[PDB]
Amino acid sequence: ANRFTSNIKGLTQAARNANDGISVAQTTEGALSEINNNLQRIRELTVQAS
Amino acid sequence: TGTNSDSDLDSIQDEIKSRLDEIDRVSGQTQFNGVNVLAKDGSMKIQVGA
Repeated sequence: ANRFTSNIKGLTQAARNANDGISVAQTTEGALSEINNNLQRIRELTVQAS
Repeated sequence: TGTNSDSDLDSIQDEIKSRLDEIDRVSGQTQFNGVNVLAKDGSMKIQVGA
């Protein structure tokens, strides 16, 4: 029972820590959306100025 | 025509010279968007694709 309790607490803590990764990746994709849109805009007036 | 006198020829020459001067004027001075389309030789290309 002691081993199972320790294992369950560890699994719960790891499961809680896991969502940190998806939060970080969501922040990163939100940040790089700016790079995507700005690069597309640069391509836009690059086509314009060609 | 041979019936024209010398003075008539000189008078016609005035109109000829006026037309030549205005031709040179319209050729040199015309421009579009700051570009002398007719005054100087060149080759300008329009990009029509991404």
